[PDB]
Amino acid sequence: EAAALRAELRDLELEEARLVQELEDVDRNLARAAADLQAAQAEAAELDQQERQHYRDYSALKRQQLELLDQLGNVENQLQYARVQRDRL
Amino acid sequence: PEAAALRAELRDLELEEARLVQELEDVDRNLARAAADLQAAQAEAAELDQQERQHYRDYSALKRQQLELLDQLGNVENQLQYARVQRDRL
Repeated sequence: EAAALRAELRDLELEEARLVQELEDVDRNLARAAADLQAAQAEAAELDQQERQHYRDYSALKRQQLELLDQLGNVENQLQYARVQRDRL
Repeated sequence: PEAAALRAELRDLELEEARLVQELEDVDRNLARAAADLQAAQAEAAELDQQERQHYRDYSALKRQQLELLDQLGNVENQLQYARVQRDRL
């Protein structure tokens, strides 16, 4: 009568076998989710790169534009001086 | 008189200023275009961030689930270990 212990062992052993099985399902499900995340992450790095390229292009072009505004400001100065002198006549 | 040299310096300056205006027009077009390219890539990334977080949620949920199931399995293992001792004692 001390082998109800046997039945207890059987029950526990199947409970474990059932968990193991479920764990197998969650594992291959976890693999599929991690691959989808990994892919999106890579896509995100890529986008970061495109963004950087467009921003750096803008910064560069901005540099050009500030210089050109300096040059233009100077020509405007010389235009102002020459037209004052001209009017002096 | 001197006013011939002036009318000429004015012609030259008006010519240079004009040219720079052109250069500036070109630079500003490429600028507005680059900013727009940027805005588009930032919108595309935003959409991508949304998807990325959804996949992260799914992955987290699976992960939580797996630790859940491993815990349970460890609780059953605690039981099986006890019965195995009580059993081996006979």
